[PDB]
Amino acid sequence: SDFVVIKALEDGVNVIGLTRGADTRFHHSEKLDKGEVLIAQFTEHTSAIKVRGKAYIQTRHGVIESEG
Amino acid sequence: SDFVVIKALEDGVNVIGLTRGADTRFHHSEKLDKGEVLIAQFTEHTSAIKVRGKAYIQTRHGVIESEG
Amino acid sequence: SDFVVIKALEDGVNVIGLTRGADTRFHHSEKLDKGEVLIAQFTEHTSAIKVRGKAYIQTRHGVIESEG
Amino acid sequence: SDFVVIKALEDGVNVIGLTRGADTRFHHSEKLDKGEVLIAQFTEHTSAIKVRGKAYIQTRHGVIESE
Amino acid sequence: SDFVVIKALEDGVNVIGLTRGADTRFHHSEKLDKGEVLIAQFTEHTSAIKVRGKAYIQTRHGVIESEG
Amino acid sequence: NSDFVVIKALEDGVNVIGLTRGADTRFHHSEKLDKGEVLIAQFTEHTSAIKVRGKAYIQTRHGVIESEG
Amino acid sequence: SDFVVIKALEDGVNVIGLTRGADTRFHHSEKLDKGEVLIAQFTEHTSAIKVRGKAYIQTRHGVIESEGK
Amino acid sequence: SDFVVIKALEDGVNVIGLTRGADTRFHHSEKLDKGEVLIAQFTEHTSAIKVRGKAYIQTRHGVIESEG
Amino acid sequence: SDFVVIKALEDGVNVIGLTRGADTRFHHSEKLDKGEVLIAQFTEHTSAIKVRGKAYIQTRHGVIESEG
Amino acid sequence: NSDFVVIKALEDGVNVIGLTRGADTRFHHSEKLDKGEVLIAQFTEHTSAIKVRGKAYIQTRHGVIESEG
Amino acid sequence: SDFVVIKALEDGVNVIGLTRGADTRFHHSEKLDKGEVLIAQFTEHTSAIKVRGKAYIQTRHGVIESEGK
Ligand SMILES: N[C@@H](Cc1c[nH]c2ccccc12)C(=O)O
Ligand SMILES: N[C@@H](Cc1c[nH]c2ccccc12)C(=O)O
Ligand SMILES: N[C@@H](Cc1c[nH]c2ccccc12)C(=O)O
Ligand SMILES: N[C@@H](Cc1c[nH]c2ccccc12)C(=O)O
Ligand SMILES: N[C@@H](Cc1c[nH]c2ccccc12)C(=O)O
Ligand SMILES: N[C@@H](Cc1c[nH]c2ccccc12)C(=O)O
Ligand SMILES: N[C@@H](Cc1c[nH]c2ccccc12)C(=O)O
Ligand SMILES: N[C@@H](Cc1c[nH]c2ccccc12)C(=O)O
Ligand SMILES: N[C@@H](Cc1c[nH]c2ccccc12)C(=O)O
Ligand SMILES: N[C@@H](Cc1c[nH]c2ccccc12)C(=O)O
Ligand SMILES: N[C@@H](Cc1c[nH]c2ccccc12)C(=O)O
Repeated sequence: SDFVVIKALEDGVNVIGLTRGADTRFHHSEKLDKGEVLIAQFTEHTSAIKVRGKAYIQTRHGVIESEG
Repeated sequence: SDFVVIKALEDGVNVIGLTRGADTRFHHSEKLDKGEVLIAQFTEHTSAIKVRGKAYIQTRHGVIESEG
Repeated sequence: SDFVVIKALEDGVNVIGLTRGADTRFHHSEKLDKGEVLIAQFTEHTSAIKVRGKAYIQTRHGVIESEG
Repeated sequence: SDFVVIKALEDGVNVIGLTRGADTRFHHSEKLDKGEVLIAQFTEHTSAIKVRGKAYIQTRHGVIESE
Repeated sequence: SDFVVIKALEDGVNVIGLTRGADTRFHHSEKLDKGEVLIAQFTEHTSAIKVRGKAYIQTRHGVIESEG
Repeated sequence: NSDFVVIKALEDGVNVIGLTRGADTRFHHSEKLDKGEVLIAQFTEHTSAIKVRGKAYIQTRHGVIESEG
Repeated sequence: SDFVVIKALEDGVNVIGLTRGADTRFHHSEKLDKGEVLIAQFTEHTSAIKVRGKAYIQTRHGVIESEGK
Repeated sequence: SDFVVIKALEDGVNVIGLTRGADTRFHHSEKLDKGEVLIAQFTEHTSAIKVRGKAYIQTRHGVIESEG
Repeated sequence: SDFVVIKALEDGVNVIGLTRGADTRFHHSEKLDKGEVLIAQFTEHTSAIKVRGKAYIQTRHGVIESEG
Repeated sequence: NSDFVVIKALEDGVNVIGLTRGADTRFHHSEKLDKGEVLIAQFTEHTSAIKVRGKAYIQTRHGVIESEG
Repeated sequence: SDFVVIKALEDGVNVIGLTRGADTRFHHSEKLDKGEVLIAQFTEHTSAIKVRGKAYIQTRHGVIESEGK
């Protein structure tokens, strides 16, 4: 099952899980401060992930960067 | 399952999930502001995804860009 | 399961799902306006897809372009 | 399951599906006009696909052209 | 299942399916006229395929040509 | 889903011979190809080895090999 | 199942496993000192991993480096 | 399931199938004359194959030659 | 199932297996003298492996080196 | 569908020794090869390790290696 | 299932199997003299392998060398 790597490039970046299922709402928001790395799978509970704030992101499709 | 990465290049980009099944309709519209990134799977509820607004998109098939 | 990416290059492009099974008919036609992207799986209900109108298409086999 | 991409290069192209099973006959013919693209899987009901008319075809084994 | 692409380079090409099982005989011949393409799988009923007449053939192991 | 071999006869009377799967090994079928005909043949529940006699151009997943009559 | 490699680049690095399921919280924090390597899988109990402190990290998607506060 | 290609480079090349199971002995020898090719699988009955005589051999690990 | 190779670059390298499950603690420590190699899998009982001491390490993601 | 090794004897009297799978480990068979013969041998229900003694050229999925007598 | 190749570069190399499961102990030590090759799988009974003595080692991650005593 795949995962995504998120490195925060400033304080207060939010990595947000969206619920798997008929319903789509947030469920959890993990706060990363500058320099922290989160490596997060898709799961039974999470089928979409949003990143808000400035971060360096790696997936199986390559690098992408979110901007705050 | 496969997933798509979508980076909003302007405010109010919509990532819309179409229902899996005999019937096809929108079940969910996720609004991304400029710079946000959504990493979204195909799932039991979502078998097609439509992007409206300017965005940079990655899929297993490479890059493509939606335009406003 | 495989998917196809379709970017509408003009207004009114139609992405048409054909039914899986002994019977073959159109069960849905999704209209895309210019610059909209649809990423669409093969599914239990859809075993062939037809694109009509000017579009840029990616699949596992590479890029192809439909014309209006 | 694998699929074929067909792009019609002229009007009137036929993409014809052949029945899986002990017997072989055509169960559907989809007409493509010039510039339309069909992407079609092999399925429970279709184990062979015939293309008639001028089209650009892609499969996992690369490009081929019908005339 | 694997499949073979046969493009007929003259009229009257025959693509012949041989029965799966302890018995081997031809169960079907699909006749192709010049420039027709047939994309044919191996199946519960067809474990060998013979081509007669001039054709350009593609398989997973590359291109081969048959000559009449 | 099994592997397959492509055989192109380079002369008349080429034989593609199927050997039986199981405890018993014997020839169960011999397919005659004449010059320029092609046979694409799988390994199967009944065929676990394939013998080619006569001049033929053969492709497997391991590459090209040629049999000589 | 996938795993991540983490090499601590200073003392006191924490590799934090987050619980799998509807609930998200830290269930374990593994402390690494300078020079030590942890190779950790995703598991039934850990579906996200956070790294705090300076570390050199490899995953299937390539190298990334965490930086400490 | 894997297979070995054997091309006899002289008469009387012997391709020898060894029994799968707790016991090991030969259960079949298939002789090849010069220029004949044998493509043989590993099977429920054959878990090791010995080639005697001069032969050109392909396996998934490359080419090897037996010397007779 | 994945494995790591550990080559000890000095005496007393410590390869530490952490228990798989809701709880985390070490369940085994295998010490290596200089020049010894351990090739160890992820298993039902081990889901994380820590290396202490100077070692040359190979995994599917490339070479890494622990320092004592 | 297991892996297999290719052993080509470079001298007479090479031994390809199968070791028993399971809790116990012992030689269950030594196949003797003479110079120039090739054995292609799988891992199986009964054989989980293979020892080669004598001079031989060996291929496995990780490359070529040579045993010496 | 994966395997490792070990070629002894001196007499008396040991290839040691560690038990799979909750208990970890050596259950077998295979002695190789110089020039002999052992190709050994991971198994229901062995989930880690230690090599002691000078040996040339191939795995799916490439070449490694153990250095003797
Ligand atoms: N308990 C959460 C942990 C998690 C994994 N991926 C995430 C991405 C975003 C937020 C939380 C998560 C889950 O299993 O789904
Ligand atoms: N709850 C939705 C979440 C989702 C995943 N991918 C999406 C794409 C678009 C809109 C919503 C989604 C689902 O499980 O299907
Ligand atoms: N409800 C449809 C949605 C769909 C997927 N791919 C499509 C292609 C064309 C039209 C509709 C679709 C289905 O699950 O099949
Ligand atoms: N109902 C048909 C649709 C179809 C798929 N691929 C085709 C190729 C040709 C004709 C029809 C089709 C099926 O599932 O088999
Ligand atoms: N009804 C036949 C159709 C077929 C598939 N592949 C073929 C190759 C040759 C001739 C016929 C076929 C079958 O399912 O087997
Ligand atoms: N009836 C035979 C047909 C066959 C497949 N591959 C072959 C190779 C050689 C001879 C016959 C065959 C079978 O299913 O096994
Ligand atoms: N007992 C934990 C061990 C572990 C694996 N990967 C981790 C990452 C971080 C923290 C602990 C772990 C588990 O099986 O999940
Ligand atoms: N009946 C034998 C045929 C065979 C396959 N591969 C071989 C190699 C050598 C000798 C015989 C064979 C089997 O199924 O096992
Ligand atoms: N009867 C043995 C044959 C065998 C396979 N590979 C071997 C390696 C060495 C010795 C014998 C063998 C087995 O099935 O296991
Ligand atoms: N009987 C042992 C044989 C073995 C395989 N690989 C090993 C590695 C080291 C020592 C013994 C072995 C087992 O099946 O596990
Ligand atoms: N009995 C342990 C052996 C082991 C495998 N990999 C390890 C890594 C570290 C320590 C012990 C091990 C197990 O099967 O899990």
